[PDB]
Amino acid sequence: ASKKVHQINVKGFFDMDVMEVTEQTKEAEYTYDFKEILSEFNGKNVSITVKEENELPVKGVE
Amino acid sequence: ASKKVHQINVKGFFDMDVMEVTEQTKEAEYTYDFKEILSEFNGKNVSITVKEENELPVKGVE
Amino acid sequence: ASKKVHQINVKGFFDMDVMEVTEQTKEAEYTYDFKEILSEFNGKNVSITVKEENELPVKGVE
Amino acid sequence: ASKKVHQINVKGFFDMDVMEVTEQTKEAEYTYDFKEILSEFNGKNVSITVKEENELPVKGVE
Amino acid sequence: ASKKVHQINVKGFFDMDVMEVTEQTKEAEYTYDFKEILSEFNGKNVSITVKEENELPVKGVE
Amino acid sequence: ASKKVHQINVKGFFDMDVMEVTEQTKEAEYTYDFKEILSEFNGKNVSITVKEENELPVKGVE
Amino acid sequence: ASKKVHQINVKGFFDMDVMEVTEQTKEAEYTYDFKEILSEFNGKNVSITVKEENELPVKGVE
Amino acid sequence: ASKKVHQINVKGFFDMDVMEVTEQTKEAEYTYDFKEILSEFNGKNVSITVKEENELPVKGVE
Repeated sequence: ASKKVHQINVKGFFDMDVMEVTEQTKEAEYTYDFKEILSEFNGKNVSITVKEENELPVKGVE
Repeated sequence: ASKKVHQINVKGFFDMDVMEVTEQTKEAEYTYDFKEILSEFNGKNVSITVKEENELPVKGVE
Repeated sequence: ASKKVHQINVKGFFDMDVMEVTEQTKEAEYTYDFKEILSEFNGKNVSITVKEENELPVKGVE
Repeated sequence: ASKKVHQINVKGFFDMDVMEVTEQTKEAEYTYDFKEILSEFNGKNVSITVKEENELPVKGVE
Repeated sequence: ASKKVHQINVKGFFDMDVMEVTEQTKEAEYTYDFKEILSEFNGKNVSITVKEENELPVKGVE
Repeated sequence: ASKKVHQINVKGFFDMDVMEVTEQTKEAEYTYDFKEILSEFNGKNVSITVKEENELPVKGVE
Repeated sequence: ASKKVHQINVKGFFDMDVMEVTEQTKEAEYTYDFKEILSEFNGKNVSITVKEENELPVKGVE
Repeated sequence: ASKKVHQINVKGFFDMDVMEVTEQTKEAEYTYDFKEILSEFNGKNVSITVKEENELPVKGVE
C-alpha cells in the first residue's frame, strides 16, 4: 500500500482553444496553461477528474 | 448549497500526442479520447484533478 | 473505473404535497420543484440520498 | 455540533411514474416505493442527493 | 446497499459518573445526558466511535 | 492544526444493561465492555458517535 | 472492526537536520521536535503520510 | 485553490533506530528507509501523519 502520489488540482475558467485555465481569486486573476501541466503527465498511468458544478434552476425567490 | 454537479473520471495510460487515455481492465482494454471529453467542458468553470501514483523505491525485499 | 457522473444536491424545507424543496438563504428564499428535478432521472439507475438532521434533546441549557 | 441524524440511501432503477426504485441484487430484485420513503421526511429540513453515473463513451474496445 | 441510517453525534466534556456530556458553545453551555442517548440504541447492532483530540507538546514558541 | 488524536471504534451488538458491546466476526464472537472503554475518556472533551444502520423495508422481491 | 487508533498530525516547515517541524500560526511560531514525536511510535506497525503542497506555476498574473 | 500536491504514504513496522519501515505483504516483506523518504521533504512546509491502530482489549472471546 506504500506509494508515492503526485497530484495537480486546477480550478478556473477553462478555454481549451488556447488550452488554459484561469481562476478569479479575491486579490488577482491567475492563469495556468493546462497544456504544460498536462504534459508533465504524458506517458504514464493517471487518474483524471474534470468537475463542473452549477446552480439549481429555481422557481421562486422570496 | 443546492447545485447540479456534472463530473467525468478517466483513469488509464495517457498519451497527449493523440490526446487519448486508455485503461487496461481485467476483461478488455478501453480507450477514451481525452479531447472529446475535455471539450464537453470548454467554456466553463471547472475543477481539474490529475493524479499519478507510483510505487516506493524499496531497499530490501525478502 | 472511468465514468460520467451527474448528480443533484437539494437542501431545504421539504413539502411532498406540492413536491417542492425550499431553502432559506441569508439573502433570500429559493424554491425548487423536486418533481422537475426528479424527472431528469426517471428511467435510469441512481443512488438517492435523503438526510434529515435535528438537534439533540438537552437536559439543561445555560 | 451535537446532533441527531436520520438518513435514507436508495440505489436502484428509478421509475417516477409508479414512484418506485428497484435494485438488482446478485440474489434478488428488491423494490422500494420512493413515495413511502419520501413521506417519512415530509415537513422537515433535508439534504437530498440524486446521483446517476454512467460509462464513458469509448473510441475503441479491445 | 440501500439502507436506513440513524446516527447520534455528541461532542462535549464527558462525565461518566453522572453520565452526561456537556459542550460549551459560543452562545450557551448545552448539557446532554449520554445515558438517555445511549439507551435509544440498547439492544441493537451499532458502531460506536469515541474520539479525544489534544494539542501537541511544544518545545519552542516565538 | 497539529494535534494528538486518540480514538476508539467499537462495532457490535449493544447491551447497555451489562454495558457490553459484542461483535460476531467470521472466526469468533468478541466481547468488549463499553464501561471500561468509556472510562478511559471520563473527564475530558470528546466527540462521540453512535450509529445504527438497518435495511430498507421492501415491497417486493423478484 | 473494533479498534483503538492513536494518531499524530504535524503541519509546518520541516528541518530534518535538527529533526524539527515548525508551523507559523496567526499568533505564534510553534516548534515541535519530530524526533520525540516519531519515537512514540518506534516499534509498532504504523501508517505514515508526508504531504507537501505548493502553488501552480502561472503564465499570467493580473 | 489550484495547487501541486506531492505525497508519500508508508505503512509497516517502524524501527526508528535504523530508521526503516517494513511491511509484510501477502507475498514479500518490503523494507523502505524512512530516512531517504523523509529527506525528500527536508526544507519544506509539510503535513505529517503517523497513525498506529491496535485491537480492543476483549473480555470474552468465543
